[PDB]
Amino acid sequence: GNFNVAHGLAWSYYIGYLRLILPELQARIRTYNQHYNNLLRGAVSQRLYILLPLDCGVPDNLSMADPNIRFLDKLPQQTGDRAGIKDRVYSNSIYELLENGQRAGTCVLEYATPLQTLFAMSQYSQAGFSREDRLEQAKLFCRTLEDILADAPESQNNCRLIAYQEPDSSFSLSQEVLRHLRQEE
Amino acid sequence: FNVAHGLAWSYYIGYLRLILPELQARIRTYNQHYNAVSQRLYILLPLDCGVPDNLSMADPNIRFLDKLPQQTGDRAGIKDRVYSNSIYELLENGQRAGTCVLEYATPLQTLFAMSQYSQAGFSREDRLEQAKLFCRTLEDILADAPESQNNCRLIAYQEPDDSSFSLSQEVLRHLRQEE
Ligand SMILES: Nc1nc2c(ncn2[C@@H]2O[C@@H]3COP(=O)(O)O[C@H]4[C@@H](O)[C@H](n5cc(-c6ccc(-c7ccccc7)cc6)c6c(N)ncnc65)O[C@@H]4COP(=O)(O)O[C@@H]2[C@@H]3O)c(=O)[nH]1
Repeated sequence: GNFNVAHGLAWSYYIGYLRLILPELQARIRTYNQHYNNLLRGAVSQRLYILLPLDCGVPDNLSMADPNIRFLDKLPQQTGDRAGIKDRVYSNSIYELLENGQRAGTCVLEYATPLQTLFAMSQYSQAGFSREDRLEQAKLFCRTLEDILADAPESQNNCRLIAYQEPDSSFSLSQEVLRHLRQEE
Repeated sequence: FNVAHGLAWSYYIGYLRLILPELQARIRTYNQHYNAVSQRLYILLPLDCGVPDNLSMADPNIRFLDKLPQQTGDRAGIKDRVYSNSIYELLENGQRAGTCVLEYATPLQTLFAMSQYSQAGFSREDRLEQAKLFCRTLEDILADAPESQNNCRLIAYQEPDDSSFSLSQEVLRHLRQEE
């Protein structure tokens, strides 16, 4: 039950998003860094950072949560004709991570959108899922996504999953991403 | 408590509930002096999960006419995330017989891809059952969201090398019945 739901969303996240964008991402980041960002310490990192809040709380504005996360720019758009929709575009947003009034990191950052479906399905009676089902579904989504990416040809050190339990006044989202960014080289 | 339920709720929560409230107004912004499209989104639900990215590949009598004005929304850390819809003309005897906003349900293409990947654990018999569950679940969601139900028509069909079936003729039947 909680397995089959998470399993389906994780695969849909891969087939309809990650497998299509991850192959070209490093070229899009490289082009951006070469032409638009000649800051020797302000380079966009080479990986998509995907935020997996395990409570499934996904704000549509990622900057609002944390004064130390500021929207910088959009990467160059990627467009595809998909199921009779001409030029279905994929956009990715670059964010500035601030630490002690200084820029500490710059990366392509987003939430995993499917967690918003797990939240909704816990809220609507017709879906038939409790809040304890949603936590199990969030965990199994993360584990299934990690398992897909481990054997995926399009995952070439170009994707990092960031999972955390904090929904909070003692939690810094910028600090959470900065710890992952700094661990890599 | 299955794959189709998650795909159905994702289709509603992540697409239909956000574009259908604005669709009729986007039409107007297309319906200009030089521009007779119906004000409903036509969603094709092929149970075989055979979803061509180009609708003209399925039936040569469906031809791309134009894109409707792009819808943008800030979504889950992505600002200016665009939602795009295509207008198609339906030919009858080489001449336009109808125009509508037409597309396949994208999640059925995921069920198809999932049936191709060994790691997904999904047989071809599992895919048909989940295709059917996807359609049934989406319909029950929209039957409790009439703000969305009056703005889209769901067309679920099974195509057994069956030359007796014309997708253009089937959509034209629904368009003329509506009117
Ligand atoms: N982060 C990011 N995730 C993406 C993007 N694409 C796709 N996924 C995610 O990959 C999984 C599989 O995608 P599918 O294609 O299989 O199923 C879709 C499709 O049927 C229909 N649908 C959805 C969109 C759409 C989806 C997400 C975004 C978005 C953009 C930025 C941040 C957050 C979300 C924008 C649009 C869509 C569209 N723009 N035009 C026509 N139809 C569409 O609704 C279904 C559920 O959508 P979902 O729950 O939002 O997220 C989907 C889904 O979880 C992307 O560009 N960005």
